[PDB]
Amino acid sequence: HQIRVGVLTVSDSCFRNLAEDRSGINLKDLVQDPSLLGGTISAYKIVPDEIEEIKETLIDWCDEKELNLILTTGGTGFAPRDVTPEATKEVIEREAPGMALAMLMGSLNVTPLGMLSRPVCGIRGKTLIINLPGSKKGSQECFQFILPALPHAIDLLRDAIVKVKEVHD
Amino acid sequence: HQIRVGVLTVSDSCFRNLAEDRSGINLKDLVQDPSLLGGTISAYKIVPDEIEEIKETLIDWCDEKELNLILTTGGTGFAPRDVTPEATKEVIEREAPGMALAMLMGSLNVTPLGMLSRPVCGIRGKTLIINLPGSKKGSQECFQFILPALPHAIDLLRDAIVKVKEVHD
Amino acid sequence: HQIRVGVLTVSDSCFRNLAEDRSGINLKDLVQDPSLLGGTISAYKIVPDEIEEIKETLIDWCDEKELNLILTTGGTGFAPRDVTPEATKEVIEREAPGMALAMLMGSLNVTPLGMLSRPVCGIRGKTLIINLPGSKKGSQECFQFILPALPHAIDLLRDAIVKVKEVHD
Repeated sequence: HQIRVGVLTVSDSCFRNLAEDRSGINLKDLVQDPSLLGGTISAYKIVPDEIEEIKETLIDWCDEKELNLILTTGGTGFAPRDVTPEATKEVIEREAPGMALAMLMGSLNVTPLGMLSRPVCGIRGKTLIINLPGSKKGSQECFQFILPALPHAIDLLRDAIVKVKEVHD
Repeated sequence: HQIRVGVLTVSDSCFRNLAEDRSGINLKDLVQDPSLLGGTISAYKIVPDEIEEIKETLIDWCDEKELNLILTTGGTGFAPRDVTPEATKEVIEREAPGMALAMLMGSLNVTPLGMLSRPVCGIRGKTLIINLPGSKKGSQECFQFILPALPHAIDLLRDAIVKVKEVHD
Repeated sequence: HQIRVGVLTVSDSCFRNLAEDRSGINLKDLVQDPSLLGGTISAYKIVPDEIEEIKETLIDWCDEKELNLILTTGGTGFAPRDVTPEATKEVIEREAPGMALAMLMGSLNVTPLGMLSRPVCGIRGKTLIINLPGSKKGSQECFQFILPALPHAIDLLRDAIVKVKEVHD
């Protein structure tokens, strides 16, 4: 009963080494902390703002690595290339509106610019996928908004099956 | 101008008689109460957690029975088989985000585990479909969150048409 | 860096001249006010509650007129013909859940009948589309709920591309 987590950084800037990935490095620090989630980093990667490459990575981590949780950081704003939510929508099987709601209310409680965030939260197989903002402060804060329900959420999904495996079987 | 309501219990446990359907029996008691909705139970059924059987029942109650309201209870959590929201999404014509929002905020106001609920609310023909949690306390509480707008909501849908009937006509 | 706005009134009543379009005329007054958004009205039109005519108008204003913002007023309730949200869903490329959430919470803060509103907010090319209620008071109030994030939202979309133009190019 260990928690295998994947952190996926979506950003043309970090991908082209124009900037340091402080958000993703910090999330990896937050996910492994015993006082928080106490999980283990089982995957990490920086991809550009391309829906097809985000979708492929997500499917791989869910169907092949069978991670329990994937936190994506970046690509959830209004800027033209921000398509993380759209890629997430094409890969999830079941939507988790309550988690997206939790993070959005928390944000709008902080600033009206909170309505410029477009996160999607969903489930695929035994994996929960959470769209976090690209900034270090925001992804850390949003992660805290949902952290209380993550342990129970993950445990509920532990015995789910990877569809492509059932359909073939 | 009577309110014909259907209560649909989705749960492998109750379907296999492993447990008593306290939530669905209680909702039928809440829906018929004159101080609450004062409706009439026009349909009731216990089905398993199978998206196809939920979808078929829903379509039948809307297109053939033309119920004014359908309250489903169960199958809206994170457990692998909980697919009530997904079945509901495949049958509704128009979504009612405000009602799902109302119930979710009410839940998160009670507990952070409220973000583990994934209800969908929508409209098909003259029928409003509400996804309620499987527990007796939760489905009763969520029902109360929306009850104030149900009378007006139902009246607005009374003169809607059953599409399969217009398309054939 | 000017803000070219379109106001689209959806309503069989106004279309058949059965009623004055106070909501749309007033929104045009709110959008052009220097103390508010200070934009310019670049398009305006009254259409009936027909999903196909709403979709066509929306696509035209986004792909051909390349407006920065479109505020639709009307057709977001439970009445059988209210299909503005459905037409909006068929034309947006990216959804903006936070804005719809902002307006809904603001409404439910005013009245429980706020859960009878079904607005959708989304992005297509460099255009943001906001579904506002048909009443003058509501569309004015909802507009105020989101106004704080509109300037930043619009600026972020200024350099987006009109897909049909890239795909052909």
